[PDB]
Amino acid sequence: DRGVNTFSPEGRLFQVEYALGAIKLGSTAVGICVNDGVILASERRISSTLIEKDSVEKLLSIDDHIGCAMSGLMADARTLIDYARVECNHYKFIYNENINIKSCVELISELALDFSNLIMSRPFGVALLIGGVDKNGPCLWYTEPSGTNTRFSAASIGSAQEGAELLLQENYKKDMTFEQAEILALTVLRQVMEDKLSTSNVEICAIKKSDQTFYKYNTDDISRIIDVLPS
Amino acid sequence: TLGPVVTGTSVIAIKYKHGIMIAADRKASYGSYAKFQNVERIFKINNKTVMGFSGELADAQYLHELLTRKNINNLSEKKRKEDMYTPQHYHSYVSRVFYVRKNRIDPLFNNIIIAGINSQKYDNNDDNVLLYTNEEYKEIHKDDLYIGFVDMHGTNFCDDYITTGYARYFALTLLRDHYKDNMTEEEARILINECLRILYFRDATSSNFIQIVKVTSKGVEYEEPYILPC
Amino acid sequence: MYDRHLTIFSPDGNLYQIEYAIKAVKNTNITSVGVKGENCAVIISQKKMATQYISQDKLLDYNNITNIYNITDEIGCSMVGMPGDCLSMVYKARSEASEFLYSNGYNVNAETLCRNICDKIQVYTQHAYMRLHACSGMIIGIDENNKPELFKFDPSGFCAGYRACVIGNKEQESISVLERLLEKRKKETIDEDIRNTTILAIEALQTILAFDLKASEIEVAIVSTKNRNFTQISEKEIDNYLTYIA
Amino acid sequence: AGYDLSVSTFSPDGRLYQVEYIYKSINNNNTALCLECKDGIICCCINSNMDKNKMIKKNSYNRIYHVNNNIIITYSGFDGDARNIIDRARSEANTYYYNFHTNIPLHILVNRISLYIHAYTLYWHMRPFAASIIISSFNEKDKGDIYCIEPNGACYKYSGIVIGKNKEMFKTEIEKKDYKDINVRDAIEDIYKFILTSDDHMNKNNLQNLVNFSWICKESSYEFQNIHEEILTPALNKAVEYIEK
Amino acid sequence: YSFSLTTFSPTGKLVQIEYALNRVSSSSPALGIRAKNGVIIATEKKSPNELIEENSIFKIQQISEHIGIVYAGMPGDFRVLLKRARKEAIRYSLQYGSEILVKELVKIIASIVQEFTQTGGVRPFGLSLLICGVDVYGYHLYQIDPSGCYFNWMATCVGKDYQNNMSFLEKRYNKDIEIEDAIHTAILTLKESYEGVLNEKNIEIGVAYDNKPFKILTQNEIKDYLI
Amino acid sequence: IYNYNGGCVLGMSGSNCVAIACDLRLGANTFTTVSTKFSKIFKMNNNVYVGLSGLATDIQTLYEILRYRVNLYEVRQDAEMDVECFANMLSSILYSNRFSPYFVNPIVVGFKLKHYKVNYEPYLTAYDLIGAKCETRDFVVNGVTSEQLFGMCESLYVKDQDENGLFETISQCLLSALDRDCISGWGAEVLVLTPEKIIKKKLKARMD
Amino acid sequence: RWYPYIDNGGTVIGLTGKDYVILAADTRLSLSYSIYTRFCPKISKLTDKCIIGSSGMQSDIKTLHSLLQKKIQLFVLEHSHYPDIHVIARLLCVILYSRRFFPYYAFNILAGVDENNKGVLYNYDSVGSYCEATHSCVGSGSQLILPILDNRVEQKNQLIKNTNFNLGDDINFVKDAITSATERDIYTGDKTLIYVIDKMGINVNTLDLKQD
Amino acid sequence: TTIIGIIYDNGVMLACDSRTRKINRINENLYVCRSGASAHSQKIIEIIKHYCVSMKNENRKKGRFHENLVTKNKYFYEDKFNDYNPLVENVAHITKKIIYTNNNFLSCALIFGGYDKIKKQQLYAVNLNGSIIEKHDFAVSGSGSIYIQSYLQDKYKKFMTKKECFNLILNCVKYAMHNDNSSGGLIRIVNITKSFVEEFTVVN
Amino acid sequence: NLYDTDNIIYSPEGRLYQVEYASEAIKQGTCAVAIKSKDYVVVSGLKKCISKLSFPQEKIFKIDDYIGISMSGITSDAKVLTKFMQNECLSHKFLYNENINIESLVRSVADKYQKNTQKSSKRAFGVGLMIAAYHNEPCIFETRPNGSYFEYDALSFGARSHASKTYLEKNLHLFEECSLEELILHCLKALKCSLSSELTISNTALAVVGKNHPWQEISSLQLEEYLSKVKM
Repeated sequence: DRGVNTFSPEGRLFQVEYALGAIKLGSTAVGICVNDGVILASERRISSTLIEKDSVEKLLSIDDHIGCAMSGLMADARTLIDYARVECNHYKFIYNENINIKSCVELISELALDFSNLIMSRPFGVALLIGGVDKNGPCLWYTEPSGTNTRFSAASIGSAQEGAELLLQENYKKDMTFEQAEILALTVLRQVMEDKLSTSNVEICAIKKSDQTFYKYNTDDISRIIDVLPS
Repeated sequence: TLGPVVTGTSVIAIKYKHGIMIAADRKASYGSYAKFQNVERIFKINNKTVMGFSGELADAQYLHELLTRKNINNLSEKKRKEDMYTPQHYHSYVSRVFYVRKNRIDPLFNNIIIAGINSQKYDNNDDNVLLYTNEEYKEIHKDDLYIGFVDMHGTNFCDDYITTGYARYFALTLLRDHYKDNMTEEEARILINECLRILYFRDATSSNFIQIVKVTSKGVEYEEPYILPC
Repeated sequence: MYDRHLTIFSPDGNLYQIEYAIKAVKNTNITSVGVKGENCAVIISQKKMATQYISQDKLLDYNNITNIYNITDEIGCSMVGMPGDCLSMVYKARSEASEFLYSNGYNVNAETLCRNICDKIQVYTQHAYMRLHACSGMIIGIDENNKPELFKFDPSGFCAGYRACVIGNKEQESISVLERLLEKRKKETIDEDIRNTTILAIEALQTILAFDLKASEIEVAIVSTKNRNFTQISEKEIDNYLTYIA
Repeated sequence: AGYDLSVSTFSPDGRLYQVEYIYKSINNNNTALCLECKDGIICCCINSNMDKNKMIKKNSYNRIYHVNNNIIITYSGFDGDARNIIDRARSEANTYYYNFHTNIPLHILVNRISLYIHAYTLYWHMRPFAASIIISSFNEKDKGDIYCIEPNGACYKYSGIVIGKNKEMFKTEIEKKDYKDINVRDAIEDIYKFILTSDDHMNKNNLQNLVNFSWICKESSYEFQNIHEEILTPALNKAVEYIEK
Repeated sequence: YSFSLTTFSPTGKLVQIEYALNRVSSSSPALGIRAKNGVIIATEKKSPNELIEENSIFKIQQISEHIGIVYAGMPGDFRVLLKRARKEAIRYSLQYGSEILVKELVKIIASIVQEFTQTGGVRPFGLSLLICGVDVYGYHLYQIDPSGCYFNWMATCVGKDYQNNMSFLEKRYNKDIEIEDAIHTAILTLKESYEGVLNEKNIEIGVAYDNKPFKILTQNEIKDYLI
Repeated sequence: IYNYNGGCVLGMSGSNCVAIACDLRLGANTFTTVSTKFSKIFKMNNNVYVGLSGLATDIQTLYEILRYRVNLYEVRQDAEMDVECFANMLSSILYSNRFSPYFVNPIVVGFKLKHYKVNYEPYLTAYDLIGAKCETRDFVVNGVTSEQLFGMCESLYVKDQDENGLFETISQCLLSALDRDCISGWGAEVLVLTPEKIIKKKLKARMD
Repeated sequence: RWYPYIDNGGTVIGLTGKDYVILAADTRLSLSYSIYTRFCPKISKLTDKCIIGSSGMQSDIKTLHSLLQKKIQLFVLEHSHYPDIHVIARLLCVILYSRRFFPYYAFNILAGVDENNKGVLYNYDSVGSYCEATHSCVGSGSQLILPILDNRVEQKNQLIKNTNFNLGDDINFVKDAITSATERDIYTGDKTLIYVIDKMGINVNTLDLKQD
Repeated sequence: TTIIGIIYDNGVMLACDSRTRKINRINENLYVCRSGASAHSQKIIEIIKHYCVSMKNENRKKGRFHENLVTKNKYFYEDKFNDYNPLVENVAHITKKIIYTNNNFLSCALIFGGYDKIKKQQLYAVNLNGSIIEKHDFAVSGSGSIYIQSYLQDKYKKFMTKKECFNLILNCVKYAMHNDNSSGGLIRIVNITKSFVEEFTVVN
Repeated sequence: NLYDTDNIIYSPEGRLYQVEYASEAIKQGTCAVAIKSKDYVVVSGLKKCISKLSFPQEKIFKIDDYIGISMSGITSDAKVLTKFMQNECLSHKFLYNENINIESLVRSVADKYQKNTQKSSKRAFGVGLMIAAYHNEPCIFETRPNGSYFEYDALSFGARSHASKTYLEKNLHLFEECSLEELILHCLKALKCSLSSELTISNTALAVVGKNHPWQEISSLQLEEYLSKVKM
């Protein structure tokens, strides 16, 4: 009926708004940024028991010092992640230093609007919660199909993102310790699941300030965090 | 593009009080034939800038169309006198052109001088410009003046006096011996005439039928060509 | 649905865009007549503006208006239709004539030029993103055999020869006029027959249009063997011819 | 009935409505007048729609441009489409001088510009230009040569033309007398009076911060020159004094 | 932006090609006969006003020394098809150094017509060519359509009332017919088809007499045949 | 460059009988051979044969190009292809790489059909490495050993001849030519085509 | 038959310390056996705590320095922090190797002070290889000065040894070295610019050499 | 090859040799005499004639305005007042552009001659490479013109008659033919004036 | 009604609806305001903050020394335009070693607006730029989705711009010939009028550029001092 790049009477692009509709469904994920580092997590929406659950992974690494958490159309998300890590390694080749997270999300947003001729064919329909550490300090960032990127102390994406933002607003406080951040993330995540929290039912990653290195928590660390989790 | 055929000799450019003075012999030699003894070798881009030439004539003509039409485009998008482009702009433009042609290996067999006045606080000629058809001189600080050079290889610099060709041995020596600052028009023209006399007496490719051009507050002044006193 | 918006065949086998462009040419209400005799060929048209929103104002140099252009020294043309389309058509004709001279070394023939412009019009008809050029016209010239030639083309791309033809409104009614005057002629010096052909053209336009044809409001041109070049005749000489007709 | 959705479609009556809509847009836009005189030509532009914008500087918005410093070019319509056409005119003049080492004749330049504008009214994908352009020059031998290209792609020579809003009353004042014998300097009175009369949006205070001027006459040695305020304000004061009486 | 304006409808049938055949059926008729020692292409031209000359318009053309062609439809389509067919014969002669076969030319023009049916941003050709020629393998007569499909005939007719002209030509035709009798049957067939009165400059004929060049008859020879 | 893989071809005509012959050598570094079966003759049609002499890779590449073009022509026309058409097409292919050419000097040998019954006219021609065609009407020779073959044929050609005498003539001419060339020889084959049949025979040559 | 390569000639001297770096260069441009001008600085400031010097073709070093300043300014605009000297070194390495087959006639020295207050010094060839050093020199006089710097800084083939070095002695050593080069090489120069970098910004002085 | 061009009063003359028709008619008011390689010169002559026909068509206004043997031909101009004939500066400068853009291959020295309303009789000398100089006195090219350079310098006057320039240019080409080895045959001369051009050849 | 399917179709009134919708997208954007005096152009804007955990978005951007912009509309389009202008100024200073003429840059970006409005299968940018610079004179320019640009003494973009414009034309005469401090104060009054719900150090942006004053955002302490002065 209309083209991809047709403005609405209200000045909004139809395809961009429909892409915003697509990210409203998906796996819930939560991010927290504190002085000692950054934390990301996902509800790990497991399919039937015949799936391995190792291949189905929601927390990938753009680089050694950057994590991510996806939402929406996932194949489009892997395409964006692949382009992001390629450009970050291009920075690492052209410049010795590690790329800042702001530049990475700016490049990701630049690719996301490539369908508007100003090649791709439509918006990507992906929301990312990128997190990392650099010389400026630890931070996390939000991305959406409209190209605007906003920088957060704590956020969430996916299906139950509204309640996750409400609980993060109620509970998050500045000058927080990293252990406080981990238990806060698991409390919010547990409150917004459908199924009971467990070890295989959740995945976590973090990038410490000292290490400046991506590190996905294994089953032992997750169980240790769950055992000291209030209820 | 492949080699010189019809060649000009040399030019001299010096800055003094009230403006600058640039001189050139009107001759282009076809090797050892001297076919043309009345050729315009000093060109004008706009007021307060001129282009020198010592080398192949076709390349200078091509650069003359490029530079003068760049000035035409400047006028066509002009709203105030300060929007006029300075000699630094044109000198950098010729330097970039020579560098690009060097990298492509299709050079220009020329040695250009760009010189003029890089300031607008001394005259109101550029507020209402007069391309086709056309008081007391106002003293100009040497800092507001500019003389530049462009080599085949794109090498460039700036100095109070610049010469090309065989004048880089004779006339440059005379200038380094005798050039002062804020000399009047008569002393500058005497020095230019002495240098060109020494060139005429010891350069085949040069001559005595000299063109002299000045760039002052009044603007570019193509004086009458004169045979040297000798 | 959308059978006639583009250059597409309709259920009856009629590309309706062709007749729409042709009637758009007719709506300009500029008439142009051509005619040939022996060793001459005369072309006439009106010195007016086409019919559109802009009207002829007082501060309009009426001499600059002209429906007769030329392609080459030996070849002339009279395009009738939209102004921009006519200007584009003469430019394309100039292009084909000049590349014909370049490639083949001798000046083009008007028949070949008419076929080439008809082929470009075919290219416009065949494709959809090409709008039709609403510009019919005449071409005249003299061939290598030193005899005259007159050709016509439409927006349909139908090039055909003639010895008398008319462009614009009342063409079907005007065919009888040209046939009558040609039969009258059939019932001569190199210069006298030029005069006979020119009065025949002006009389034909007078009878077709039915008003006085002020010489400032028309324009006449001719190629012959005396000159062989397309030269358009001055106003006073046309006034003398009109007074002879009166 | 669908025939007015694309420029590439002829109507059943054989007529391109999509160009008529462009004409109607041009007629409702800011007006421009350009006429000739003995000494030269003066050409004006009346920016009436920007009376609401009070923060614009004095006479910054100037729709009058030029090529080669001896040909006025201006417009009445979309600024961007006009500016693209101006840049194309500069490009064609540049190509002509690089080829031939001579300034382009104006009568060829208008023809090339008309073909460039006409070349965009025969594709569905390309948008036709929304701008009616006036080109003019003057020299002592051949006198003024004012043309006007249109969206249709028609160039006609004029001795005076107005386009845009209020154009009928402006021309109704221009045929009030013959301006071929009136000098360029004293025609400013007439133009000021006519813009006060025809336009129902300008007053005494709007007259020195919205309307543009330029001439190409003998006083500027037949080259382009935006007019200095010391010439405008005497005639402006006399014109408003006449209108007040 | 390039997409196929021609497309399959329900039940297919290629409606644009059907409209092209409707254009052909309304256009002025043409016909051709294959004889024992020759082949004919003939067509009537509309009764012209006195300003037209038949020495400018030609529905009969020649592609090579031995090959002719006639059409019924849009003239500009026929002009561009004729020019490109001349180019095909020329490139074949440049490669193989001989006059082109009729079958190869018919196949190439059929492929071009199919390409224009299939290609996006275009419409089919609104005519129906009728190519005749002589080569090593005897005489031939072929018929192109807007669909881009060719049929081998020994005698055929195209245009208005083509079914009745086909029936009449079937009534009066023999495999061993002489060339003069074939010309007479062409004249009688077009006379029955026109529903009027004929003469020179109203009809046009082309013929290839044995292994000789393809010949277009002047009005004098046609006037001799009419008597 | 033709010393590398030296070779020779030959073809004569007669009374309703035509002959073509070649050497079976494949060289490498001029003065050491590697095979004694590399036939320069390639059948291409029921009554057309082609003899390619020069660089072996160019011989093979030109054979596949011409076989592609030929089999395309018989499949589309659905009829047998003529010698003149093949000769013109061969000349066009050799010219199509006028710069950086195939280093091969081919020949064409076959029969010309004149339908009316049918008469088989002999046809022979030769080419440069560009396609410089020249109809000859008698013996045609091409290769590094061309001069020796030109010397032999005029002494030994007897105008029209019987197919047996034609075989003796062409065999003796080729064997005497190849014995006087060091880089050409190592056996021979003689193909004698007639409308009724073709006889292919190999000669007891100085293959050593 | 035109060779697009001429050695305009010159020398650039570099020396480091605990928390400073000294870089010195001529101010002469020239041709084979003749001088154009007596003032042509080859040192171009890149950042607040980094400079680059070069020698070879004048046009190539000017284009390279202005291009590198363009890349640095774009880097600051995109990333909101100044680039470190190692970053600039790798960027210049990639820039040089981009023209591998038509290389720049530019032998570069990149001086500055790291974020940890350490005076670094990178030295280059025409193609792009680079290595950190405490002393380097390039240009026509490189063979002359480089043994002297090896004697002073590294101070091998010695037994008594003396590592007590400070900023003034290092500067005076650089003045002695460039004066010796000016005496002992014809392309060297007549006035030289001693750039000095410290934690408290950059300072530049000038010195007058022989005019021959 | 010898090529000579001389400006005299109310006109201009050109000359050549006939050894290998060197003068070529681009337009009625515009003739060009070719020197150098034959093929290069003939190619650029075809191209410049193409360009002249292009601008001659393009600059046409719309409506009505202005209401031994000395065997010779005369060709009066069709266009009076030079209404649409192109300018010789324009054709010479596009020729300069064509030779300059292809100077690596093109090696031909051309001298141009024509009459223009704007600047009257003119004479432009296109050299090897893209160098163009307007000669107000005389122009020379070819091998045979090298020997008559001082003769032309001596016997030239500022405002010469038609007969004076005729005899001077004829003796000039005759002396060049006598001295130079690669020049001979009948001499061709073309006189271009305000209102006509006359072609005449000399067999001596 | 049906003439808003594409950007290449003029309505019967003769209007491009798509370009008007892009202007509507600009008008729904966040606020901004710019002021100039005799030797200073001050720029300010309200940085969007969607949540208390969200931090303020970047509103003001820097393009080149002595040149800067402010934003209102689609942010990705602003990213593209910022990269283009930064590349243009840096390329000019590369090839010519001088600061670019500001109005030539404005014409360049307006040409980029034009070529995307004109051809089909492409969209106009949903953003307008508030360009401020000192090219030997303070200057304020404007861009629109149609190819067009105008020059202002003062300007505002989107949100409650009516209150700001009313304050600016109420006090336009006093902007010329006043010091920089009062200029910053007046700009803050205009932004506070656009608030209508309080101005803080975090949620506002401020930049200054003028004679002997390169483009530099105001620090937190100075901005807090000016905000306290506005409150008093």
